[PDB]
Amino acid sequence: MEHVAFGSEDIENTLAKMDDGQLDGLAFGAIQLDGDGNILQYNAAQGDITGRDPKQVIGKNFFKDVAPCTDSPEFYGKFKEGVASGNLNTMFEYTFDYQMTPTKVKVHMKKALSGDSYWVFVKRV
Ligand SMILES: *C(=O)/C=C/c1ccc(O)cc1
Repeated sequence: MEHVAFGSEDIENTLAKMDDGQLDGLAFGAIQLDGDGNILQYNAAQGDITGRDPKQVIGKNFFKDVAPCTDSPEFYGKFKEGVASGNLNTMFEYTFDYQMTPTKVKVHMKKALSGDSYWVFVKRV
């Protein structure tokens, strides 16, 4: 697989070189969002955690359509503030519970190297 550790300091540089196939080799879930919250990339490990089919969620809005349980000041609110400010680096635990067994995860959101792109990284806890 692709050897990159969750929470690594330079993760956005390392992931800038990966196509969708290489992203599927990561040990943790990875979602790339645009500044409106639309899903641009969604890897295999994320689909294993959540049950979603990675090919079908691309193009959907994460906060409106896919993950309403994240539409809250504690998750979406942090994303919105990061987009508005142009910088974002925050890690926190959360529970995903929409149409699935409630699953506790650690989330790391970080601005990507590309201009209007943001990463959401997820692992089980
Ligand atoms: C709450 O509704 C969270 C649901 C969710 C989180 C992450 C995903 O990749 C998919 C659904």
